[PDB]
Amino acid sequence: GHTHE
Amino acid sequence: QWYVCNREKLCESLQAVFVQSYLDQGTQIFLNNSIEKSGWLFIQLYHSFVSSVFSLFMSRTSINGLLGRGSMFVFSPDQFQRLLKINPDWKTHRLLDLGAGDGEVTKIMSPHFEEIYATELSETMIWQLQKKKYRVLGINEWQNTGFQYDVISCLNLLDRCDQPLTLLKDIRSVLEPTRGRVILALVLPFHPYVENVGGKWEKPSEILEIKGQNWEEQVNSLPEVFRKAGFVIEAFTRLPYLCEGDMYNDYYVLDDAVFVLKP
Ligand SMILES: Nc1ncnc2c1ncn2[C@@H]1O[C@H](CSCC[C@H](N)C(=O)O)[C@@H](O)[C@H]1O
Repeated sequence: GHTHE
Repeated sequence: QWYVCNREKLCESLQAVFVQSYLDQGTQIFLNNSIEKSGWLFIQLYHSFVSSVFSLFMSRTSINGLLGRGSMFVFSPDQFQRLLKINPDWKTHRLLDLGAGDGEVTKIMSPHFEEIYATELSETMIWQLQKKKYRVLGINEWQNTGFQYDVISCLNLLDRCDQPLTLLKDIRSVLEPTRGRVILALVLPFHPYVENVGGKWEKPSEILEIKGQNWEEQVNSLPEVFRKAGFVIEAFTRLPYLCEGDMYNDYYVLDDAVFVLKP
């Protein structure tokens, strides 16, 4: 997914 | 699409300090490389198996730092320079990227600095920062060092911190008062959480009072939070917070509000 989330 | 803002939903003050961005050849090459890296299904399957096994006892950021996956993009050299309102042949001494991650946005900011310092909480990404030859500080070391940094960047850390206002005051502490600036970035709508093992959230111990419903309302709410610490917005922009792709999507994007702050 997105590494921030 | 990603760079637009309705400046009429901004107060008259913030309408003047706005800085517009557009797609760059750097944004283009990042999106291209992320797409072609998102094409190799077999490698993503390897990554997926290792991820599933290791999530049982690691953080998702730590896993993506172990596998070299999920690099991100905030601005390009062009956008960063025109936001800081600096020249290409412009150089100062000290830089501090708090929560630097894998250092690729710290890499984009590096050429304009002689000393690049960093703080991180996932040792797997700390090794990647060190492999980029960065002086890794602690969570309690960047504040009490004896230096006064010229540029401090807390890009995308307030969402992922336990005491963000304390951090803002700490930044105010070790920033050069005369010509020192803070590059900050927030995912608006404000989604604040502290990570745990396996991709689990945890609420912060200090929650910021950014009350709004869209990007424009929350950026209108930010001035007060920045004012408590000691900072004022001198310029700010809207950018996409991009990340490499997996097996389901080829790229990922988030709505970022980047600010440059004055003491
Ligand atoms: N208390 C803390 N102090 C320093 N870094 C922290 C932290 N809490 C979380 N982090 C780190 O902050 C990172 C946020 S991802 C944002 C990084 C962004 N691409 C940049 O270069 O600026 C995560 O990798 C996480 O490990």
